[PDB]
Amino acid sequence: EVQLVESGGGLVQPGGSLRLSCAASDFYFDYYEMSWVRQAPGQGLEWVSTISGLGGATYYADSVKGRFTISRDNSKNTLYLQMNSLRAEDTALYYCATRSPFGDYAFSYWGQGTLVTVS
Amino acid sequence: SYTNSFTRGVYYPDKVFRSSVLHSTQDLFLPFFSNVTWFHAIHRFDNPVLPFNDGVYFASTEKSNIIRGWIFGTTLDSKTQSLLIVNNATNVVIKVCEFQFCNDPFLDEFRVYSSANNCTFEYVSQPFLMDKNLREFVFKNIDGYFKIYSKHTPINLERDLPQGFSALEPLVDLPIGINITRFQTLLALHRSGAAAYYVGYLQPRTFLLKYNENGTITDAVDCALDPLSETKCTLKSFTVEKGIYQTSNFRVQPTESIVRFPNITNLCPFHEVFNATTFASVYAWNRKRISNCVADYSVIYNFAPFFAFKCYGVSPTKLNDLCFTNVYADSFVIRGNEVSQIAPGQTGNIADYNYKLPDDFTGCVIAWNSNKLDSKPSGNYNYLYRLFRKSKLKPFERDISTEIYQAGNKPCNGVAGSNCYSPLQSYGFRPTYGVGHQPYRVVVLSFELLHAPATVCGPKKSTNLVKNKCVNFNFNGLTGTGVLTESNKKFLPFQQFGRDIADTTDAVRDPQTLEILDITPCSFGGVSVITPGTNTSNQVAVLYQGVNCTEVPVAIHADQLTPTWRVYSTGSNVFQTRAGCLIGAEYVNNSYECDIPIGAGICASYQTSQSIIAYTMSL
Repeated sequence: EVQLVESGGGLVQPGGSLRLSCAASDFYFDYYEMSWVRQAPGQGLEWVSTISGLGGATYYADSVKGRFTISRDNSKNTLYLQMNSLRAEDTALYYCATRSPFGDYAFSYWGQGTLVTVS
Repeated sequence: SYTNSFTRGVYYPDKVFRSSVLHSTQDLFLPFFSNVTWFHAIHRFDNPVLPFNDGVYFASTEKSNIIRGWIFGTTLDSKTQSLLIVNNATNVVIKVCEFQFCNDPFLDEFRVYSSANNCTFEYVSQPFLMDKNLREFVFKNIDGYFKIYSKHTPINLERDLPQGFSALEPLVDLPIGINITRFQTLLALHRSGAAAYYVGYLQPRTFLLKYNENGTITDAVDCALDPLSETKCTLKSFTVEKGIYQTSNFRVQPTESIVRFPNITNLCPFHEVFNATTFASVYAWNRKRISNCVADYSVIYNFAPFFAFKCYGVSPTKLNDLCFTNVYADSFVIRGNEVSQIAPGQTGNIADYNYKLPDDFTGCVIAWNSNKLDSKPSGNYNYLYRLFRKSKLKPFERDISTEIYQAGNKPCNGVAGSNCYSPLQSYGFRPTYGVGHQPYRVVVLSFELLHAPATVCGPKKSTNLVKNKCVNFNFNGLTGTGVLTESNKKFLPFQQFGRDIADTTDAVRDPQTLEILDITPCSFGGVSVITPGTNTSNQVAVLYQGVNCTEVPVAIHADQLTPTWRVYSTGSNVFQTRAGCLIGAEYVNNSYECDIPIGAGICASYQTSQSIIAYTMSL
């Protein structure tokens, strides 16, 4: 019923790591999964990783296997993302989306997203 | 010799009784107006053994029982079984045994084979397979049953192939299935005569068979002929009206079906949460998350079926095909009164202060009575349930807070006295109880299907990856039809911006090996068919929306098609329009009233002999 504001990723340099935060105002569903969606200029948008809402098992993509990490905090209902080894393919706009595990693949909450440029 | 098959070879696909219906099947058939081999005979032979590809349409117009059966086999040299059929005077044998068929395939009294050592199943069928008259037979092996058809029809005077439909009545299904790649016609001779037979090859093509009230076939369409045939196989009718219609991808007619569903073979331990020693209580349900498994639900219902097997969201059966990403198994035990309150939308005692299902839930809940094992002389006191609370629990929540519920003005400090009680209650399972008090163990299975590589899939078999060919793909539930090409895309896109209402899949990922495969349409381009009505004539026109009269041969892949379509998809009196390229008409330079709208104001009809014409809108 509300939106998910994002912050964090601004301008970075090749080699490093920056925290990405995703807050929530009136979101209380403890089973809706939350995921990250990257969109690079040119081609379409891709999927980074997701957290299972029913449990605590995280699922990453193929390129972000051993370099990304996600965390969910139900105390203040926030999502943290830490991305390491940002060489050349981490120049995109990231969105913090949330959808229901039981339903269609389309998300249910579109965030504003933040642009991260590795240069 | 080459001839033309005038719409003959349409048999009954299945054995299910159908009447006054129009069934669209996708089995092996003989295409209409195809090239059949008219092999003659002189008296030792005239042609070698013919290759058996998918099926054989055998036709014969001779008499006196010259063609006295058939012979099958792969190499015919001590390798596999050979299907031999020979029609005797009254009887016929279908002995499928190891035969050394030499270069002398003569009958007249057995000289076709040399010897026989290992003889498989043999048939002693009494009704002979012999009976001018056209003897139509359709031989096709479907890996387990060698379907043989027949249709004895008196031929006309001084003709070879009649001009008329005649469906072949089915016969018994012979148990066969050994590899067969060649076919030869067996002949006989009185004294060591002449004969001639037509042979055709079957291909996988759709067919719209019409069954009347009596249970017979009168007309059919190959769905691979001129665009009128495609229009016939997309409206499910035989009387196309006077108007421009659309069609589907019936041109390339895919022949293979790729599945490639699973990746592992280890069975899932579903027999670990349904037969546990002591199930969890209501206030603390032991949720078990399972991934990297095989979704074999056959062991669930074949486990002494329980009560109230209500599967929401998905169908109760046909669950061994749809694959998910994770399975969450919750298990607990409640009373018999509220075994139905655990459901999406229900409200009660265990649906407010206990485990509650969400509004949208694609899992299945199943409960079973336990009045024989979860029963004590004085009742089981281990199981507990929450009944005195104040905060409505959200879906998929667990509250193990055993603190004393505060209900009075003064702090109770754990005394649980006046106006203050405990949230837990020990409801005993006494044996002498009604149906509303029996202990029922309930297990809920939540199926999570996220945008992640699916792990626990069904027991479906694994096919072979055949690319660069129009096939029907069912990789991981995405049932579609197209050409699989090796693309150069980094990661599989996730189209969720405009919700993709009127959209289709563009690329997929093989579950076995990580390879992004692009899906292209086998034949498309907005192919519209202009029909003036089957009652008027049988001349149609084609329109390709998105070409310039030169990219049309490469858009529909006009390389392996019927010779009756290359006359409507080539440079034969084309006309370029603002919507596409109309092929099959002659643009006049006069003014008339508007007619069937082809596109962008262009109106067309059928008149003068009379032919399909086209003219711009006369304002």
